[PDB]
Amino acid sequence: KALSAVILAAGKGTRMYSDLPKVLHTIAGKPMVKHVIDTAHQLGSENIHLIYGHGGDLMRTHLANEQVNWVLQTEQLGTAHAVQQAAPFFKDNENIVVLYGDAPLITKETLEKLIEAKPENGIALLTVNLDNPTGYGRIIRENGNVVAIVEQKDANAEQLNIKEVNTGVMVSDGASFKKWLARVGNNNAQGEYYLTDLIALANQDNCQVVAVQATDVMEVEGANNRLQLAALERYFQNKQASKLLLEGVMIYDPARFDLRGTLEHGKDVEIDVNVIIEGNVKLGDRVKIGTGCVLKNVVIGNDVEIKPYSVLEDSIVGEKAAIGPFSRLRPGAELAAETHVGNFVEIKKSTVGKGSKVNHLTYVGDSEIGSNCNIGAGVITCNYDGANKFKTIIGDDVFVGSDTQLVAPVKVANGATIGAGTTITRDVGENELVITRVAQRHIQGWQRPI
Amino acid sequence: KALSAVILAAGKGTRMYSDLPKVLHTIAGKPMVKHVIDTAHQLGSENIHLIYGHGGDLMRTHLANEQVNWVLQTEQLGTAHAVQQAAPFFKDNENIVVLYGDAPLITKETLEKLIEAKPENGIALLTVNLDNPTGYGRIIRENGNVVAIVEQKDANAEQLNIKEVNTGVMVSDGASFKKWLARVGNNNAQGEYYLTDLIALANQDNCQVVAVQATDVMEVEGANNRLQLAALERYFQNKQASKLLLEGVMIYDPARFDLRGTLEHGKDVEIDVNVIIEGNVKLGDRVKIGTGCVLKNVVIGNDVEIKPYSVLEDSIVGEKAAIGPFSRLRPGAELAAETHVGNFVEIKKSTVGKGSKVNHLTYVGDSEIGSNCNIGAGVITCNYDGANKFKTIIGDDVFVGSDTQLVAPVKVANGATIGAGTTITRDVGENELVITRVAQRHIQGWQRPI
Amino acid sequence: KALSAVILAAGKGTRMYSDLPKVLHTIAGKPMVKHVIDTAHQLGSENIHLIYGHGGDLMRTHLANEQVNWVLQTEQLGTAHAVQQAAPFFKDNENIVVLYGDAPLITKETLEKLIEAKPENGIALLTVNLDNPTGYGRIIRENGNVVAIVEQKDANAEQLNIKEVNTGVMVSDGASFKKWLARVGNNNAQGEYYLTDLIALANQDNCQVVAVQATDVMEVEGANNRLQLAALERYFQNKQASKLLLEGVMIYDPARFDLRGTLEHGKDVEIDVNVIIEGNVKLGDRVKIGTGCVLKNVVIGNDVEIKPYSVLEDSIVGEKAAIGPFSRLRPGAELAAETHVGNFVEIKKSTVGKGSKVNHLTYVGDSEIGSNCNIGAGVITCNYDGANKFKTIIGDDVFVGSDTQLVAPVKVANGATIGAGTTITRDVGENELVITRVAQRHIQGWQRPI
Ligand SMILES: COc1cc2c(Nc3ccc(NC(=O)c4ccccc4)cc3)ncnc2cc1OCC(=O)O
Ligand SMILES: COc1cc2c(Nc3ccc(NC(=O)c4ccccc4)cc3)ncnc2cc1OCC(=O)O
Ligand SMILES: COc1cc2c(Nc3ccc(NC(=O)c4ccccc4)cc3)ncnc2cc1OCC(=O)O
Ligand SMILES: [Mg+2]
Ligand SMILES: [Mg+2]
Repeated sequence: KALSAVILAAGKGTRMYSDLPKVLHTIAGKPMVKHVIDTAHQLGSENIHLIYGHGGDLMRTHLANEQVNWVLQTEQLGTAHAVQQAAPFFKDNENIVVLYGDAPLITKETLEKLIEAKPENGIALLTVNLDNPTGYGRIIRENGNVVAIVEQKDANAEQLNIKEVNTGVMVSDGASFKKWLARVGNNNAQGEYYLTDLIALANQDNCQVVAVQATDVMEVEGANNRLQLAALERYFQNKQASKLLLEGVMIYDPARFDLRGTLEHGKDVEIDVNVIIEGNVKLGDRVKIGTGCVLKNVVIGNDVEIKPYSVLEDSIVGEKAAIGPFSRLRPGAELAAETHVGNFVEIKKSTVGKGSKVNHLTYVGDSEIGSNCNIGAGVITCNYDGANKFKTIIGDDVFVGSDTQLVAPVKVANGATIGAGTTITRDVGENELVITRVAQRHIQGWQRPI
Repeated sequence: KALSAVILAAGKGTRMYSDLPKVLHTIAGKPMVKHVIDTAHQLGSENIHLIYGHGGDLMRTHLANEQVNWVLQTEQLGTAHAVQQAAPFFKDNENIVVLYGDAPLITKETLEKLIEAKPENGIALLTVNLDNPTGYGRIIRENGNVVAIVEQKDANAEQLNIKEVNTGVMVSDGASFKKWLARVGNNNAQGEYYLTDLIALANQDNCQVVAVQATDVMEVEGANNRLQLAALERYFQNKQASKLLLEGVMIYDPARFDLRGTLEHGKDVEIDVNVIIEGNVKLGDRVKIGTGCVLKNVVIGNDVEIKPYSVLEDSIVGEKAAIGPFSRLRPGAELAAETHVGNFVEIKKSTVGKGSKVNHLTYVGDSEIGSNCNIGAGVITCNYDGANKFKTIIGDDVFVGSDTQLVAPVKVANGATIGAGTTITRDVGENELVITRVAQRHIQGWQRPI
Repeated sequence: KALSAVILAAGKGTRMYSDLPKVLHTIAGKPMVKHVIDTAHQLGSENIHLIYGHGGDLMRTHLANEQVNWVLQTEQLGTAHAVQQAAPFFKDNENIVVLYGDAPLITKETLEKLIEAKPENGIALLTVNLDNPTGYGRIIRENGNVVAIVEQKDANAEQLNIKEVNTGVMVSDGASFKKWLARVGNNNAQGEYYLTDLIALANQDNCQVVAVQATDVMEVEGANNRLQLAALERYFQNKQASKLLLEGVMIYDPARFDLRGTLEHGKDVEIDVNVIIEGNVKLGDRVKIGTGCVLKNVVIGNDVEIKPYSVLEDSIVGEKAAIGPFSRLRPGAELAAETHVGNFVEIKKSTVGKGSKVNHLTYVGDSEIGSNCNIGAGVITCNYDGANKFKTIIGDDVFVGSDTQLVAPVKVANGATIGAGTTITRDVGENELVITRVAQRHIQGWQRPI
C-alpha cells in the first residue's frame, strides 16, 4: 500500500556551536536532512512531512525546492508531539515511516525491509545490536515480537545484558498513529511525550510490534556535534569508495578519496590519492586522474589524462585530451578531442577546438579557439577598461606567439601567424602574418654592478 | 606549595639515525623537549632543570630562549644519577616533578592530578594499565599504596598478570629527593643508578608512595625511533583535531588535518581535507579553507574563502576577501577587505587596498596598491639591475592593463589607466591614460609550414 | 641445490571489470605478477615458468623484457594442470617453488624459510593461521608433518576449529612434481585437477610434507577485485614507510606517503604529508620535501629544500638548491648547486648553472643557463613557427629583465644585461646592455568609466 514519511528536523544542534540549525550541516556536500528526504523519495513516499522549528528561515532558504510538507513546530515537547504535528495529514490506509534529519545514513534497503515486516494494524520497529548498549532502551522480545522498550535506569541486571536496542525508527499505518499519538502521556522525568510509548500502546490494543535489525549501526547514528558528523562523513565516503572499487574503478587509496555528489564511470578508470569529485561528474573509459585533482560538475571523455593538481568546474573535455598538471578549467570551458592544456593555464568560458594546445602560463577567457591552434606561453586574452567581457575569436590552424595579448573584441582568421610579444587589437585576416617591430638600444661594454 | 621540574634530555637517540640529539626531533612542529618544558611551565614550575648531554651545542642553539637551568651531564649512569645532577638546586620545601624529554605528550591535567595525590614526605608515582605489560615494572600495591616495582625478570607468575606498570614519572619534595638520591646504589645487571629505587627507599623510611593512573598510555610513551615518533604525531594531531571539532570547527577529515602551532577560530569555520596550519593562525567567523592549503602565521578576517592549493605566510587578509586557487602570499602580504587574489598570483611584502583585484599570472612585490584597483593578468612589478628592491606605489581606482611591467621605483596616481603590454618606468599622474604605441609588420598570404 | 619457480598468471580477473588480465593490475606502480617475478629472481631462481592465458597479447607487451619462460595455457583445468604445463622443463635435481601472480606480497624471507624446511623427496607447504578459517583447507598434522588438507565442506566439528590453513604455495623437487602431477585426478565437485592433491600423493609414497607458517597473512592474500587490491596496496605502502622510518627517514605521516619504485636516502631526510615518490629516486643528506610534492626518477643533492606542490621528473638537483612551491621540473631539467626555482616556473630539458635564480612565472625550455644568472619574472624561451625546438644559450652572470621573450636559436654571452619587456632574436654579446625603446601615448584628464 501507499507510503508517506515524517522527518524530525526541528533541533537547534547547540553542540555544533553554529548559526545553522542541526540538520543543515552537510555530509558529502549536502545537508543531513536532504540525505533523509532523498532516501524517503527513493522508497516511494507519497508525502514527506518535514517537522522543523529552529533556524526556520534558514531551513526554508536552504531546502526551498524540496517536495516536502512544511510542518512548523512552535514548541519541543518530545518525539511523539513532533510526529503528531503531521498526524492530521496521515492517510488512514497508508504506511507512515518515522525518520530523523540528524541521522542521515539510513538506507532505502533497510527501510524497505522494515516496511515489509510491518504486521497489519501493528508496528515495525527498527532495532540494532550494540556491543556496549549502556544508555539505550533495551528491546524485550516475547516471541520475536516486542513487548517493551526498557530504558537503562529501569532495566534489571539481566535486561542490561540485552544488546538489542531501540533506534527510534518505526513504521505503522496512519490510522494507528493518529489513534496512539493521542494517548501518549508525558509523566516521566523529562516531561516529554515519547514516541517510544507507542510500543506499550500497541500492546495495550493487542497489536503486534515486530523488530527488524539494521545492518550497520552507522545507519541509525545521529550527529550531535562536528566530531560525530566527521565520523559519519568518513563512514559514508568509505562506503562510496568501496562501491566504486567493486564496480571496477581503481581508487589508489579509498581513505584519500572524496565523492560529494554523483559519479558516472566507464571501465579502467584510475583515480590517484587526494582527489575530490563534486556535483555531477561523468568519466569515460580509461580516464586517469592524478593526485590532488578537484572535479566539480564535469564531463570527461574516453582516454583523457588529468595530471596532478588540476581544478576543473562546469567544463567538458573531449576524448584523448591531456590536462595538467596545475591546470585550471573554470565554468564554460569546453575542450575538444585531442586538446592539450598545461601548467599554470586558466581557461574560462571558452571553446578550444580539436588538437589545439595551450601549454604554459596563459589565460584564455570568453574565447572561441579553432582546431589545431598553437597558443604560446604567456598569451593573455584581455579587455579594454569599462568593457563588458567581449569575445576573442580564433580560427583554425592559428599560431599565436608567446607573450601576446589578444584584446577583445577581436577576430583572428584561419591560418594566421602572430609573432611573439605582440599586442593584437585589430582583426587578423586569413593567412596573415603579424610580427611586432621592436626598437632596441644596444650599449656595448656595460659592466654589471657585481 | 611551590613546584619545580626536572627534565631528562641527555639521550643520543641512536635509533633515530640522526645528527640531532633525541629530544630535538619535532612533534607538531616543535621539539619533543619543548612540549615538556611548556607543560612544566603551564603547571606553574618555578624552576625547570634541563638535564642535557649529547648534542649539547645543538640543544643550546635550538633551545636558547628557554627559561631553564642548563645542567650538563658528563656521563650517563642512570636516571637517579641524572636527577641528582639538579638536586643541589632543589628547595627543601618545594615539590619536584620528574619528566622525560623524549616522552612529550604528558598533559598538565594528569600532572596536576599526580601532584595533588602526593602525601607529605612521600612520593606520587604515575602509573598506567597495559593490556600486555610484558617488559615493564609491575606496581605492587598493599593498600592503594605502592610497596614495590617488580621488574619483568623478577616477577612471579601471579605478578606477571599485573597490568599496572611504572611510567617513571614521579613527584616528591626536594628534601626527600636529596636524601634518597644519595642512597641509590648501582648493584644490578646494568650497573646503573635507577630512579625506580626511590620507591624502596621511601618505604624504608616509612613514607607512603601513592599511585596515580595516567588517562592515556600515549601520555607516557617515549619515542626511540622515527616510527614511534610518527605514532605520537598522529595521536597528537587526532587529539588536536577532536578538540577543534568539539569547539565547532568543521574539519572535513580530521585524519587529514595538521596543526603545528596555535589556532584561534570563530564560528562556522570550514576546513577541507589536507590543510596544514603552522605557527600562530587566527581565523574569523565563517572562514572557508579549501583542500591543500598551507597557512603559516596568518590572520584571516570574517567571511574569507581560501580556495584550493593556496600557500600563505606572515600575511593578513581582511574580511570578505577571496583568495585562490593556486595563490601565493609571501611574508608581508596585507590584503584589505573585499579583495580578490586569483590563480598563479604571487604577492610579497605588499599592501592591497579594499575591493582591488589581482586575479591571474601576476607578481606584486614591495608595492602599495590602493582601493578598487584592477591589476590585469600578466602584470609584474620589477627592478633595475643592481637595485635594492625599491617600491611601486599605485593609488586608488587604477586600471593596469594585462602584461604590463611596473619598474620600481615608480608611482601611479589615483584614477590612472595603463594599456596592455606597457612598460611603466616614469611616474603616472592622476587621471593619466598611458597606452603603448606598437609598430607591426603585416604580411599577407603567409602560408604556414603545415 | 638449484631452484626454479612456477608462477600462475592465466586468470581473467572478471571481478576487476577490466580489459586487462588479472595479474597486470599494479601494486606500488608495478604489475602484481612483476612483484612475484622479482621475488622469484631475488631467491636465485634459475628458471621462472610463467603460466599465462587470458590477455596473452597484453601480458606479452607489458612483460616483454622479463626473463621468464612463456608457458601459454590453452584451457583452465585447475592448479595442478597449470603447473604441469611447465613440468617438462623441471630439472629432476632442482627445487621448484609454486607461486601465484595475483598474490603479489609473498616475501623472499618467507620463501627462503619454506625452501630450507623442505625434506628430501618431500614437500614444504606454506600455511597461515586465520582467526576465522571458514572456507579454507584445514591443515591436519600428525607430528609437525601434514597428512591432509581437509576442505571446509568435509571437516568435522573438531577440524573446523583448526586455525592453520593451506595457502597453496609449496616447494618440492622437479622429479617429485613430474611424478605426482601425472597422478592428480579431477573427481570432485569442480571437476578440476587440484595442486592440493599432492599432499595426499606424497603421503601415499611415504614422503613427508612439512608445514611452514607465513609471518603475515597479507603475504598470501590474493586480489580478486580492486577493493582487495587497494587493501594490498595500503599494507604494502605502510610496510615500505615503516622500513624507511626505522632507517631514519622522517615521514611526517606514513599513512599519507607513497613509494612506487625505489628510494635511496641520506640522513635527516624530512618528508611532509602527501608526497609521492616514483621510479628510482635518490635523496641526499638533510633533504626536506614539502607537502604535496611528486618526485619521479630524480636525483636530489644534500641540503635541498623542495617546497610544497612541486612536480619533478627525470631531473637532477644540485646541493643546497631551493625548489618551489608550485615548481615544475620536466624531463632533462638539470639544476646546479645553490640554484633557486620558484612558483609557477616550468623548466624543461635545460641546464641551469650554480647560483642562478628563476623565481616567478617563467618557462625555460631547451636552454643552457650559466652560473649566477638572474632570470626575471615572466621570462619565456620560445621558437619561431615551424621550428624544431632550437636552443637558447645563456652565459654566466647574465641579467634577463622581466617579461622578456628569448627566441631560439639565440645566444646571450657572459655579463649581458637585458631590460624588461624585450624580445631577443639576435645574439647578445659579452657585457652588452639591451633595452627596449618604447613609444607611449600619454593622455591627460582621462576620466575612467566608473
Ligand atoms: C534534529 O531533529 C530532531 C532529531 C531528534 C532525534 N534524532 C535522533 C534519533 C535517533 C538517533 N539514533 C539513536 O538514538 C541511536 C543511535 C545509535 C544506536 C541506537 C540508537 C539519532 C538521532 N531524536 C529525538 N528527537 C529528535 C528531535 C528532533 O527535532 C524535533 C524536535 O525537536 O521536536
Ligand atoms: C632522552 O633523555 C632521556 C630519557 C630517558 C628516559 N625516557 C623515557 C622514560 C619513560 C618512558 N616511558 C615508559 O617507560 C613507559 C612507556 C609506556 C608505558 C609505561 C612506561 C619513555 C621514555 N627514560 C630513562 N632514562 C632516560 C634518560 C635520558 O637522558 C638522560 C640520561 O641519559 O641520563
Ligand atoms: C591469476 O592466476 C591464477 C591464480 C590462481 C590462484 N591464485 C591465488 C592462490 C592462493 C591465494 N591465497 C589463498 O588462497 C589464501 C589467502 C589467504 C589465506 C590463506 C590462503 C590467492 C590467490 N589460485 C588458484 N588458481 C589460480 C589460477 C591462476 O591462473 C592459472 C589458471 O587459471 O590456470
Ligand atoms: Mg607575460
Ligand atoms: Mg610582454
